[PDB]
Amino acid sequence: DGGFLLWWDGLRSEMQPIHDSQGVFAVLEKEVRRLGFDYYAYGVRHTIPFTRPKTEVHGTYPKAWLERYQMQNYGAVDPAILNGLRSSEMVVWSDSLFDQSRMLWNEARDWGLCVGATLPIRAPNNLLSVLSVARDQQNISSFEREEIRLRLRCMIELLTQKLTDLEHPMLMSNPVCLSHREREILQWTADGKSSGEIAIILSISESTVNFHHKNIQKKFDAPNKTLAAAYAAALGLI
Amino acid sequence: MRNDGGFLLWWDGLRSEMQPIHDSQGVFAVLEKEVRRLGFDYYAYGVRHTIPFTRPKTEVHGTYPKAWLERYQMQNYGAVDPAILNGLRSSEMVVWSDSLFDQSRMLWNEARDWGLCVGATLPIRAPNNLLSVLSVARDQQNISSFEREEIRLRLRCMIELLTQKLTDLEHPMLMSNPVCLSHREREILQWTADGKSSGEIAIILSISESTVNFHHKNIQKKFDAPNKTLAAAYAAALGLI
Amino acid sequence: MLRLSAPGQLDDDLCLLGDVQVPVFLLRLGEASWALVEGGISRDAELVWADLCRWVADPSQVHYWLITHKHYDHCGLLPYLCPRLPNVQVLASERTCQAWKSESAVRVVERLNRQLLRAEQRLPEACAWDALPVRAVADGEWLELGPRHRLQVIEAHGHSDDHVVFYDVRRRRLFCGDALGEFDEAEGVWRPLVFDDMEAYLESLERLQRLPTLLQLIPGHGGLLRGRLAADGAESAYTECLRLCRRLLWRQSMGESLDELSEELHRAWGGQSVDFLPGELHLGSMRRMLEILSRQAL
Amino acid sequence: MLRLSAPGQLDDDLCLLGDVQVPVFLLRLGEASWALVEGGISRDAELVWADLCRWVADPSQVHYWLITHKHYDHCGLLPYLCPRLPNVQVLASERTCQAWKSESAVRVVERLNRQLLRAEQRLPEACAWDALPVRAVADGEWLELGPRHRLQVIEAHGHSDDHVVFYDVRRRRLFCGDALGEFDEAEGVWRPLVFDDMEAYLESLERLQRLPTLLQLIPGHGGLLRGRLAADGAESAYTECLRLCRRLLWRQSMGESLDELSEELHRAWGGQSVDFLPGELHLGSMRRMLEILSRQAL
Ligand SMILES: O=C(CCCOc1cccc(Br)c1)N[C@H]1CCSC1=O
Ligand SMILES: O=C(CCCOc1cccc(Br)c1)N[C@H]1CCSC1=O
Repeated sequence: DGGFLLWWDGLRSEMQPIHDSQGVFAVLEKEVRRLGFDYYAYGVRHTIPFTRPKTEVHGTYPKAWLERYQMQNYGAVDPAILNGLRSSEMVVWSDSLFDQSRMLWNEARDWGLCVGATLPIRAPNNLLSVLSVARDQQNISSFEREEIRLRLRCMIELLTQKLTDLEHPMLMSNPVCLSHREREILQWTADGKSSGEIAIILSISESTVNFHHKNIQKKFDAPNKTLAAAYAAALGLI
Repeated sequence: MRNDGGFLLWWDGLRSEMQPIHDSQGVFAVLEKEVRRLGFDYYAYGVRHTIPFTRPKTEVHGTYPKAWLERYQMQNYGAVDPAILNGLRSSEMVVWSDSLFDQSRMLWNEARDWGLCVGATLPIRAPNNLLSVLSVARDQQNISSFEREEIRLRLRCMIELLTQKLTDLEHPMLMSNPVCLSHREREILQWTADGKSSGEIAIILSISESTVNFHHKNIQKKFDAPNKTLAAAYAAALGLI
Repeated sequence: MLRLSAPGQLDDDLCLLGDVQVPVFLLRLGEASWALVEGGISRDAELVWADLCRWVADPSQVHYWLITHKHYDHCGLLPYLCPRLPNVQVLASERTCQAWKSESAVRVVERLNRQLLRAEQRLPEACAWDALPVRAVADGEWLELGPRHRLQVIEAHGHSDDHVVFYDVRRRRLFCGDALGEFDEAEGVWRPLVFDDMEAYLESLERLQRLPTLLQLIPGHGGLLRGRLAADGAESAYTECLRLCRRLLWRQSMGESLDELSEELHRAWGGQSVDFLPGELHLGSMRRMLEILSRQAL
Repeated sequence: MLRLSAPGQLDDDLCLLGDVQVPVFLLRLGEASWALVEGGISRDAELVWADLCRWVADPSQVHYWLITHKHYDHCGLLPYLCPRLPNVQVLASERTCQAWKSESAVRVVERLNRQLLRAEQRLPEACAWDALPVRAVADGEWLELGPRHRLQVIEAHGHSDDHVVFYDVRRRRLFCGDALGEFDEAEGVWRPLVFDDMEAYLESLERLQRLPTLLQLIPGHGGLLRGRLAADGAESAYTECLRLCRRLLWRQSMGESLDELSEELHRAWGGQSVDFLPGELHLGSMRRMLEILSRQAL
């Protein structure tokens, strides 16, 4: 019937021949400006460093706003990104949403970020990603909210897949590969059994398993088993 | 914006239809009605956990033959089911074919024997890291290229709302082992998850050794742990840190 | 070609019996199970039978008859061909069968259909409408007609008080009847027909949008459709009904009489359907239509 | 009332002038300065002055002029009124100013304006087309016409590469020119106008229907539009462009050449542009439109 479905097929077929990230973000900017929004951003929240989870982001906002993030790092306290952790629902911005951290919202509204929304999604590799879209005027009605939801959902799905395929620095975290014995021994450590129990069930001497443990610690760059097990569980390798 | 009608108006209709429902059987009933309206006979919704790392627990509901369900409970194909495991690698809907099941053909043959020859299995990672898949299946009428993308979008919207509604209704599938951490339990377990020793944690946090070891005993007790590694692993997998 | 219009075969399992302006379709459910669809008119009985026996070994294999509508252009073929068929479950809506039981509706339908007869032919012998083998189908009922046909009844009210549409889920096909309109053979865009209500018509078209995209869309007049214009039919019908609302309200703001516009509608649109509507009663039908448009949806 | 036609005190601050079919819109924005829009055709000048002095006491106060695109039916008054208006300032897209500086696309404008002249008429003196004052205005550039008005230029292509539409936020009126289409006095629904590109045309109508619910809407032909017509005028123009696309694609499917459809559109819709466009040229214009639509629409 044309409209949405033909649009999705056309966008997919048009994004297929694009072999560069800048082309992907160019078509994204063109579509988001067709959707009525001046600014966009694609923001990936990692989950490896638990104390300081690094949030990295691309987009077309004022560059000094980006710089403001690299000084104060509002991604670690921004509620728009943090909504994706608790729920996968789209959230449209308001003064109510940012009551916990009003400094970010006030500084945003200072620089022409007064209307917008942010759709999160859990990527298949456990890395949270969000697509935000913003404009000055024309507060998002409840009528347009579902259309923006569907179109941002399609766009963020495609971008997530493509930027994973293009080996973008945002999506790709520290690459770690394990053969099946290392995955098995690390899984048995994740379902934590003592070393003697592991040796008994696997029927292998303690020296070989300790050699495997040292290999895993070196590969993850760990000082203890807990870092390796937690990082592997978070990254989904186990 | 009344130009496409179509998917937007359908999504509004299904959301309004599912909003006043307050029972899981009603949710599965409306999902069943749409999937038979879509063309496919059977469906399924399968939530794969990641808590027990050695043997991941998968819980599945739907309308398939009950003996096929009992086959799943017999020999646990959910760990071996490639259609479920594709959700880990990529978020693609994948139509079933003999190429996909090359690593595990016994499941494919036993499914094809009982009227599961055409179908699809769309995955999605739930917001608390639980994997979920919404599958549809039928006997004949192989999925043409014209129909595939509409199936992809419709199944994606339905699994999104299905997971949201079942989490709202507290189904056993989506509700993981309930662990409620305070702010300081989250902080101490996070700092443990970064491989920092107890003395170093005490030094940076400015709290005595006995208090942090008491908290370590506690967080071992709630996770039912014999080791810190299990607690940290479970916490990382569930999103608790 | 998008419009598969002429009689005979239309698909692997679907024929068109009789004239395309009042078509009578025929689903081949199985090797010995058939199903006629949409009905016809009284004059075409000896025509449609002459088609049906060509496509069927003997009439006993026909099992179902899916009627969408109450008006004479669909119910008309029932009493003249149904006795011939020894067993057919005429599936019509709950309110359809009430009309056929009613003594008022049968007289109206039979009179309106007897006007269309040519001077020569008399009609075949027929039973009363009350004695038909009817079945009631509700909103959203699942019709397991055969192994290879699963139809869903959807109450597409508004064009009439009992309208339903049968949607084949597997083949993505919709025997929509007059729920959409009279497909303009000349121009290409739809043509609204709201004869009993206007609010319900738009809601029915919203549900027809809620159906997935349609490979085929079969109206009650015009044969079959395919391609894009069969996929946005509910969008196009919603569009055209809104356009007619705009046209009527604008012309009434300009102050011309309500009947003045309806005569223009008859002049523009009745040439297509002159051969299965009387020329005079199209004017009255469009008069009642435009009165409903003036009444509702300001 | 929904289409205020005749010249007069058309709104609280706005006054139509000249012929209603191709007017120039005067805006009251100060007790010193004034402003015109939609610069019409050459022959209206002696008419427009006879109206303009009835509103403006002394035309030195007339500071600004707004122009929508380079076509003759929106810029005829420019060379014939700008020199006698000493403080005049014409606003239009960069492409529009470049078009007027170009030697080509001005002789054709002169021919099109001259074709619509009376027998004994003699147009007044005129400066060179490049000599008149112009300040190019781009997409989204906020315009400060006066303390009481703050217009917003909007890049709205599709009717031409040089097109704009001036939009006011406070009173929520809009000057479209031919961004939408020639409004229909009889039928009420818009007549689309595509002469350079559909893809820019429908994009423009998307970006114009995303605006607030417009209280007023002022095309370049046929006065002001008010109420429900102005509220969803951006929707109906998009709908009508798609409708004509459906009609053209259907006639291509049937096999009719473009000559028949362009002829049909000309004989249907020649009831307005006879005053300010020759009939022989309107056929060619509709032919170009239908060629663009056929080439671009799927
Ligand atoms: O956090 C987000 C989405 C990711 C932001 O992406 C950005 C932000 C600044 C520079 C650049 Br480049 C990208 N958004 C909104 C919340 C309130 S303010 C804002 O930017
Ligand atoms: O992928 C899935 C979804 C998980 C299992 O779904 C099922 C299977 C049986 C009963 C129920 Br209830 C759900 N099913 C497919 C894998 C190959 S065949 C089959 O049943």
